[PDB]
Amino acid sequence: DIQMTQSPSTLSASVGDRVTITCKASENVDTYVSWYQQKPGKAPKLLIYGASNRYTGVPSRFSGSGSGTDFTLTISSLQPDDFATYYCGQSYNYPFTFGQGTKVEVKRTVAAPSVFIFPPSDEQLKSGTASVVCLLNNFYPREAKVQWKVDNALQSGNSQESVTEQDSKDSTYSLSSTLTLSKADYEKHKVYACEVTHQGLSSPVTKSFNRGEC
Amino acid sequence: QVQLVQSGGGVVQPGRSLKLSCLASGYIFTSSWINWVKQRPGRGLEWIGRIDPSDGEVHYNQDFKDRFTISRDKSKNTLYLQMNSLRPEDTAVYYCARGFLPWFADWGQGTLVTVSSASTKGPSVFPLAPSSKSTSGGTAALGCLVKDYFPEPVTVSWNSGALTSGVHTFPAVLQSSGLYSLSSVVTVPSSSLGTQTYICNVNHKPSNTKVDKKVEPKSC
Repeated sequence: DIQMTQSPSTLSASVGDRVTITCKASENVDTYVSWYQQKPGKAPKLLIYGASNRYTGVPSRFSGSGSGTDFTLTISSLQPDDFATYYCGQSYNYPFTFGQGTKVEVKRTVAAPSVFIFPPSDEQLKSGTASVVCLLNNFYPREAKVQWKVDNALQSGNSQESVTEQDSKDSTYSLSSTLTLSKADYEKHKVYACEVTHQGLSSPVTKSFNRGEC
Repeated sequence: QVQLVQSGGGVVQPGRSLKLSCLASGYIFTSSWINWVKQRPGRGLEWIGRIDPSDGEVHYNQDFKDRFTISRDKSKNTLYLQMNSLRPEDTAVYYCARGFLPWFADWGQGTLVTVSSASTKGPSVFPLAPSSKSTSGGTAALGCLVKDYFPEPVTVSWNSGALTSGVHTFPAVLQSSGLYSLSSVVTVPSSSLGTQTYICNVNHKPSNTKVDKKVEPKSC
């Protein structure tokens, strides 16, 4: 009913910055928008209730403003704690809806990924399946692409990937991407290639091998 | 702090019903509204309903209206969430905030409900062995493919947790088959290979599986 929406989705920021998340109400509430801060593997906690009313213990850096359809949470100075995921959520009309969520991330310099393309172990091949792994390593920002090309035939819909969360030290992400298939087909092709694009790479990085050669 | 006490749910076969609890103190129970909020991992928050502190008037979401019922217990001072006819789409984390006005102030730690037909399986650990047919480069890349298991989670160490630097254990991915799979890689100086042994330490508590796969540097 009362669709609530946040922005930006993601937010590069570093200790000492003035961050600002923007919530939007498709409808009109008054001051019934609250802000929450849940970290990975944790329940959200209230920061600002009312529209500007800060909750107990919420440090004086978190500040709320706006009314009607345009709201905004503001952090006057970023701290180590403040790196988390923020939500907004109207409590004016039934039912109560929440914002998509805005993630704040520690900003650092652009770093391109170090690619590593792992060919199937001879024992998984016994299993009938053959998983070809592609590891993009210590890159920043997140935005990176992986393109599998078996026998120079760009593959699609035959792979999966999992990204790592901000490195506590490097502030760099790490991505794995597996090309999964049976062995009859793994045994039916020769060249497997992981073409990797990242905005920190001058050209796409291609890693490949040859089912058989060595 | 500011928390409540949830304690229900776990792994549950689809179509089958389930039920969570939300224990609250005598005053809290007869002094505020208890909202059950939902959150499917990787998505925002869905409000499921509420219940007035005096009588227990319940207010649901017309979606969950159809198959989720909120109740309580004066004698026990506990709220409830009956989840009948479960779908896989119900795999989420459930909270039970407590608060004034239309505010969700005091949130519970949340209970995870996992709907899956999948039986408990031990993982198959494969080597992500470093190619000798590769470039020197500088470092290398060790790894263990912990494939096909259920349910989460797994504890992946490297050399009994002696090697802890440059170790990226990726998030478990749910394959189409319904089984998870994740990788634990650790880049090391290509020269260190051969000289220093590298053995991952897979541990799956659910199926009581524990396997130590040593990974050998192999071009082929």
